[PDB]
Amino acid sequence: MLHPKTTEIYFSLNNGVRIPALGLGTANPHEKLAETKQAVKAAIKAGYRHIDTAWAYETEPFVGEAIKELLEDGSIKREDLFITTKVWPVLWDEVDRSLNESLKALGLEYVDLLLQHWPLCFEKIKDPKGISGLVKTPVDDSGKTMYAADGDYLETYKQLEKIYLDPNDHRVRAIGVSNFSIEYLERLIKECRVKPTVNQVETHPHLPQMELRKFCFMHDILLTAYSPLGSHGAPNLKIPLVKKLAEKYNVTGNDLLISYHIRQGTIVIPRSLNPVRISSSIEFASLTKDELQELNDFGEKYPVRFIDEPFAAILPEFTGNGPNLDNLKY
Amino acid sequence: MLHPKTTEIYFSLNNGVRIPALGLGTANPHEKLAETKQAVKAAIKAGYRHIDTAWAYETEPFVGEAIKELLEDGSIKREDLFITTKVWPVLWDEVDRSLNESLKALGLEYVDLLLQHWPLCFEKIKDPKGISGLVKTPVDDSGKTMYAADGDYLETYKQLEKIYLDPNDHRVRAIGVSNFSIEYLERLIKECRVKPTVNQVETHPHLPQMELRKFCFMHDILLTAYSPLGSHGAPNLKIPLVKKLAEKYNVTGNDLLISYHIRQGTIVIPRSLNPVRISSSIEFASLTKDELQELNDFGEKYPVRFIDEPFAAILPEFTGNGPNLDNLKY
Repeated sequence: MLHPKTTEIYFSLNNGVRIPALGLGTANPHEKLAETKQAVKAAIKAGYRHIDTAWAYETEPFVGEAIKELLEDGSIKREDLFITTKVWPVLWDEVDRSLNESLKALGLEYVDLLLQHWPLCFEKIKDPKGISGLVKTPVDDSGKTMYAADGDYLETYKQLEKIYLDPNDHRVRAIGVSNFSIEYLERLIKECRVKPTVNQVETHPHLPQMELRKFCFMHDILLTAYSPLGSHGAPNLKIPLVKKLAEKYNVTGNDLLISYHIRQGTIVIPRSLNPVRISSSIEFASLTKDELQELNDFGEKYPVRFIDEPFAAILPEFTGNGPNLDNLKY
Repeated sequence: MLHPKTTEIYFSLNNGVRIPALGLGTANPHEKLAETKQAVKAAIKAGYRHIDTAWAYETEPFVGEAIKELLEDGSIKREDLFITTKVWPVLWDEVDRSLNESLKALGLEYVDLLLQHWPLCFEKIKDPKGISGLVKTPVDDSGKTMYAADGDYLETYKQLEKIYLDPNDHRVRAIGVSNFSIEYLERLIKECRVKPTVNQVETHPHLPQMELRKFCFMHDILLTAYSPLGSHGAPNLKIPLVKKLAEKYNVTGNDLLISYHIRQGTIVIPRSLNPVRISSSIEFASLTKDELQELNDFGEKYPVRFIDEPFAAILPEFTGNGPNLDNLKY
């Protein structure tokens, strides 16, 4: 009965646009793609006004289907919602195409936020059995990732810029990036005019990303936290400090890991397909400065990056070797 | 450094419309009417997206002038703002006129919320020197308030409904009431079709209004707290428990008195003309269930209603005799 609910908190982007601090993640497994629809419906019914998706997820049509029904029955209006999608590295140089395909899949006229998914460029390998006739993450027979020979990752954002700045184009309300390092953002700020509204990265008490947080705050860029539970197994719920503070604030570990970000001014997009936990996990734990420092200390002592797939290896921040299991044995 | 700011919290009215939990009050003293303009401008630039005013205040023109300048220089868009105004008992049976007069004074095409200011009806006494050619709060030669003899207070709300329900009238987005008791709300619910989105009343640690809170929650009516500091001399700032919790949560007394309401899901509209205080007092104290009960218990043991003018005496809830100063001895 106490407020705010995390669904009731809105942050301001650097272009003056408000974004709900809590959003639903939709990077669901291939066997569960169609379950996205009921999750989005459940989320919005419980008060979510933010849905995060992507061209690469193959969940856009199910996001679109859920929205269509809530529009039709008068549960929601388009302008009430904040919809994010992303351009995958395979279309690094075909942003316009990526956006139109995303909008068609979503059955929408515009998205609120469009991101560069990775600072990466992939080769375009034909495959009828892929996404839009292309291999999502191409490898050779070795099998190592096939990066585009002529690829410049900033070309994606430059094309994002051009759509955002075109006074005759109303397909986006904001642009941003995902998985960018300080170093890459510096190049972007140096070479580009539009300041990304967000940098969507993995962050949570096992990966506080302190230096990135400080940098982004200094440059008017909001972080969006993905995999806040630690992806598969939700290992972050097992952190003793997380359990302790959840008990103290009379909330679930889920609420605590959400609140960890919102408290620090960070947008958070937990992924779930469970309608019950989606509807229930909306409580706020307003953690003290000392509690945040305790949580952040833990992360620096036991760093774990759960999302670190082979394709990300060329990035100085990513190893490509997945998580370090040695730091989970605390 | 920490979030949410109180400017970042949005509640949902029963018609789906979102209202910012924090609003600027504009019932400013007659000597200081013009100072409202800089206060509104300061508020909006600081992050406020909710301005509360009334036909009766004579501050509408200054609210409108502040808004116009912010619209014109691109600081804000109309749809970003939530604007509330109110119908005074002198126009209890002329809601259309009141609304049009407010809209003219504000320089706006619509208000987000239109309230019945009091469950009262005043006689119309001509005075070219008064507001809209009328005495605001008429007293007879004997000095007593001149109520409309044929007056039914609920007629005001019924006129509000008509404007609200009219598919071809876009002057309002929501309606509600102010200074209503449980009993008056019960008659409203029995006789009318539209559930008031809010009931705006004086409430704070000295006047917790526990029973009204429970009723309104059950019937999906949001409370809006006015005079949260306790009017003249801001006496609530001096409550030992308020200073105590303020220090605990690293916030000012002002912030704590705002947070008291927002934590309980109550909209709050502190009135201020101090631009530096308006800008800085946006911090949130996420009070526990125990600390709120401490504050609410204080109000039950030390009840003080600060807003209680002679004109409200005929209402069972009001005495007309102002604050009980004997409950200020602490």
